[PDB]
Parts: sequence; C-alpha cells; structure tokens
Amino acid sequence: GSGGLELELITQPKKMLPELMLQVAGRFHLELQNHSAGRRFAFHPALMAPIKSQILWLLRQLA
Amino acid sequence: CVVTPVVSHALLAQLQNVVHEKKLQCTYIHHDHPASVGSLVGALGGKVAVLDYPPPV
Amino acid sequence: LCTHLSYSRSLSPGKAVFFYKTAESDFVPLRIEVAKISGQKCGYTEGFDANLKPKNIERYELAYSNPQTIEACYVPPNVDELYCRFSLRVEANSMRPYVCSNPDVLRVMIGLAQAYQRLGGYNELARRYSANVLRGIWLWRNQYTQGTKIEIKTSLGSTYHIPDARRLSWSGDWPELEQKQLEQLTSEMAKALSQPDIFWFADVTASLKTGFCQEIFPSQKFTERPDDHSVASRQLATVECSDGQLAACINPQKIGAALQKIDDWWANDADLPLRVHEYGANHEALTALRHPATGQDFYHLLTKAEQFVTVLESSEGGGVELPGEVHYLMAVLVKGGLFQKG
Amino acid sequence: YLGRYSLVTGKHLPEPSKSADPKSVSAIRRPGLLDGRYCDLGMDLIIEVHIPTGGSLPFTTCLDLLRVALP
DNA sequence: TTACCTCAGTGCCGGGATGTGGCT
DNA sequence: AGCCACATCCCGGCACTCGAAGTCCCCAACTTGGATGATTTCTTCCAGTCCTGGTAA
Repeated sequence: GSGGLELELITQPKKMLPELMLQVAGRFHLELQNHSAGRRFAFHPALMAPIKSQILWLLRQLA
Repeated sequence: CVVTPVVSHALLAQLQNVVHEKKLQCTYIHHDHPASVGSLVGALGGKVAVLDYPPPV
Repeated sequence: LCTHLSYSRSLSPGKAVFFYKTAESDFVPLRIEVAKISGQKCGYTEGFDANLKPKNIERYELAYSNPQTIEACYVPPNVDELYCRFSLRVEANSMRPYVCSNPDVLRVMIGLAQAYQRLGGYNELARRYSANVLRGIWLWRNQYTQGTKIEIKTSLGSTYHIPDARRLSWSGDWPELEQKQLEQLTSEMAKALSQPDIFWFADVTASLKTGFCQEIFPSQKFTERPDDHSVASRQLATVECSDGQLAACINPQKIGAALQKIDDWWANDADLPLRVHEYGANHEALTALRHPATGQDFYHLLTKAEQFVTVLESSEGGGVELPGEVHYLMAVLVKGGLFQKG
Repeated sequence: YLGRYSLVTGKHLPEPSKSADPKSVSAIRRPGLLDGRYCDLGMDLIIEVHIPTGGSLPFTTCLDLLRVALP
C-alpha cells in the first residue's frame, strides 16, 4: 500500500491478467524492433505462436 | 550485578575547553544553586556545555 | 516493613490532538499563532510598597502601557466541528512489586491483592475510571461547548457512544441507554485491571460543537523568563504530524491527572473527588486533606495490611463491607510510585 | 531503524511529594527542578529470535503472546 | 530557626511400463 | 552373476487458438544596431508580578 498502462494494468486484479496477453505480446515485438539485434526477428511469423503461448502460460501462473 | 554510574571530574572539565576551541556542535545545561553541585559548575556560573549530534532524519 | 518497595504505573494514556475536517481533506490540524500586545500596569508593588505604604511616583506614570508577547489559538471562520482524540492502554500491573527488598513483605502484599480481587472491588475502581472517561472531564477548560459527543472503540470489538456528554454528573443516576453503556464498559476495564495476559487497547475520540471564532486551550509549556523581549512569555504545546506540520495538543500527564480524579473517600464527606495523592493534596486551596497528623495518609495505612487481609479473609464478600481504607490503598497501588523507607 | 525524530523544548514540573515541614504544617513544597532534553520517536525493530527445542511453535497463539509480552 | 553563596500447434494429467543402479 | 526400489517416460486423454478493415511518407527553422538622467527614506512614551536548597551554627 501513475496512469501509464504498464503500471495500471498490473495494479488490477490478477484474474484479469490473462486478457492482456495480446498487448504484452505486441509490446514484446516492439521491444525487439527497437533493439539492434531484434530487427531480424520482430513480428516474424515464425515466432508468433511460441511467444503468445509462453506468455499466456506465464500470465495464468501469475493469476 | 547492579551498576551505579558517576561523572569523571577530569573528563568533563576537558570537554568544556575542547568544544569551544575546536568549534564542535554543542548546547548548555543549567543548574540552580551552582555552589550546591561543585567547583566546576560554580566556576561556569551554572551553565555547562555538552555535545549535540542529532541523526540526519 | 523494608528499605525498598515500589510499583510502576498500571494505566497509561497518549498525547491528544486537535483537528478538523474539510470538504477537500480528512485531517487538517488546528494550529497556534504568536502576537505582540499592550498590557496594563496594575497590581501591588506597581504602586504600593511595604504594607500599603504608597511609593513616590508621578500621576502620569501609571497611564503608560506594558507591552507583552504571547502565543494564542483560535478556531478559524466557518468551521462547524472540532475534533480531539487520544489512545489508552491498560495493564494488570498492580499485582506485583517492581522491586522489594524483603521476602516477608513481598508475600504479604501479594496475599492482599489476591484477597481483594475475589471479593469484588476491581468493579468499584473500574466504575469510577469509566465514569470519568464518558463524562468528558479530560477536556479541562474546553468543556464549554454547544454540544459534546463521545465515541470509544476497543480491541475486543465493542463500541460506545454518548449522544451528549454535557449533563453526566459525578453523583446521580444516568439516563437510560447511557447508564447501560457504563455498565458494559465497566466490565471490560475491571478485567483489564486485574487479569493478566489480556491485551486491551482503547481509542477515544470526541467532537465539540463551537462558536464562530472560539478560543481553544491546549497545554502550556514550563519556561524560563526570556531576556530578549522578542520571545514569548506564554508558550503552548504542539505535536508534529506525519506530514511535518505542527498542531495544538494536550500532554499525556494532563489527560492522566483527569482520569484518576476519583477520591471522594476522605473525612466521610464526599464533596468533590480529589486526584489520588499519598497526602491528599488539594491544589485549589493549596493544602492537604490527609495530613500525617491525622493518621489518614497512605504511610500509616500501609502498615495495617495484616489486619486488612485478616478481615478480607474472614468476610463473606459480594456485599458492601469493604472499608474506605482498603479501597484507598488499592487506588494508590494503581498509581504506582516509590514507597520506600518503611 | 529511524523514521521520525522530533526534539521537544522545555522541562517537566515535579509532583509536590514533599511536605514544607514534617509536623504541624498544612503547606506542600516542590522537591526541586532539573534541566533535561526529550524527544518523540518513530522506529521499527528487527529481532533475531532463536528457539533451542527441535520442535517450534509457529502459531497464531504465539503471535498473541508476542503482542502481550511487549513492554 | 537562620545566613550564605554563584557568571495445425501449445499446456496439464492419468497410468501402466521400460529400463537402470546397488546389495547379496 | 542374480534380485530388488525407484526414478522417469510415452500413449491415450483433455483443453485451448478465435469473431471481425486499414488512419502518410520527406527536407529546411534569420541576419545588424542601441536599455536614461536628479532629488529625497519619520517623530513621542512604555518593556509585570509569585511559588519550586543543603548544611551547619
């Protein structure tokens, strides 16, 4: 015991977290896009489901 | 074991000189009827200097 | 008895703070201000010497002002309610001597406290302490309001509420649904005072309905006369709030002295009750009601324990038989202090 | 650990516990005055507690007893 | 009683089974 | 070399994807020259009182 989504959406109830999966995955690709090495990987079709699945798992674990 | 503290004459008398010469942080404690407490307290007019070092809070 | 005997204090309070609410924030402190005033030249030695011998001054010399510096405190315009609160803890700490230099004295003081407990009597002390909380006498000179409400919460889940404290007397009988709360509160306290291993803690708040810019009277500091004439002669007590601002307060021992004003056992004539004191000190009249010359003080009575225990043990109990001397002594042990050279 | 530290000015007045004269006087005097310094604190403590016995008592009962024992 | 004296991913989940390492 | 305990391991099973348009790219952002003088800043009187020693003649 402000206002930015990466701060407010986590402050919310843990049960809600699984529904943020697509947003997290989005940010993830963007973070790669902004990196010197990640320009070869970001938004590549091959990594789509892998990244999304592992994130979804993590969120469920957090929930 | 029961312990009873007592003040050292030599140690207190030296401190009265050092804080004024070395410019240390200090304040003063008053005594009513100085003649009834001792040589040093009387000579100092009932005002005795002590160190003052509070925490940085 | 013996060279050393003493008890610590069993009932201890906190520091009381004044504050008020706004539509914008829940806690705003009441604060003090400082100002220069023009006083009067009046009183003896100002004009007379010796025993009524006028001294030689000219007529115009008393028409001059006497300036002074004081602190003062007023409620600001348009505040409808003022609030005051404090915390209280009570421990069952009169069952054992803090120190005692003699095992034969010790076993006797223990015997007495227990002999008393089982016949009743803690209820009597609890009733008196409880009455003083709910009456509101701990506000001292700030009792003159247009309406006073008192609310108490405790660690056991109870809550008490006095809808209007302005009429509860020391002697008399309280209105229904007030008399009853006094009984319930008495029970919690009577236990807290005598049974160990119970944690008890209370939180007492009150509200004062006031005048447009009414003057408020917080505790005063004890000071030296300044020699500067730029420093206040009358300085008031404040407390630091969690936000760093200062607020007007009442000192712990000033709240305490009020709560223990329960002694109307002297001279078989109740009058008004005294603050418990070994010699029966009376501050208003500057005297003492249990002067050693009368045989009525604590120190004479401390030697009759063997006789008292004998009576308590022989008595049936549950009645009205407990004498003034036994109740007095228990009240003094509750306000523990140094009882040595006995 | 120290969270709050406030210095309080002035000095305490002693209770009138001394009779002016031992007998035939109804006047009370003040024992004397001292010059000290006082403050208000806010603080936390972290105590390293050890239990000698192999089997310990990590229970609600002990948490109540830890609240009661507090001076 | 008194006088004195100080600066196509991914994630669980059951259940019967293949295979292995230490003792005799 | 033969016998026993305990590790995991892979198939059958189960559950999820998940509604549901896209919102413009790129390059430039000012140079020079000056900031005022002359004059004056208050006077009358006042600055409380009492309580809170130990030790030996």
